[PDB]
Amino acid sequence: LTSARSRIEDSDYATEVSNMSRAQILQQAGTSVLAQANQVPQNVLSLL
Amino acid sequence: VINTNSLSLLTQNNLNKSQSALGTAIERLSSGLRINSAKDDAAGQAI
Repeated sequence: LTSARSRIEDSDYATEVSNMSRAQILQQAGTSVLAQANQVPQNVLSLL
Repeated sequence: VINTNSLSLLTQNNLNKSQSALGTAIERLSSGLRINSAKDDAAGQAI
């Protein structure tokens, strides 16, 4: 029963690490992208 | 001559299109995916 519960309950180190890595990459991207997105209307006005 | 700035009307064409490419690239990077709506690739979306 202990083995069965462990298998049903525990999580996979590898899968979860991969997901964490992907999400971190996404976070970096999105942060930079938002910065630039704000910058873009700013240069629109600047050129105004 | 005086009345109409056909040249400026022509220039206006160039900003949007490029901006549409800009937005496509921006959203692609933010999502992390090439295909973000079936418009871009229906077949890939389904697959």
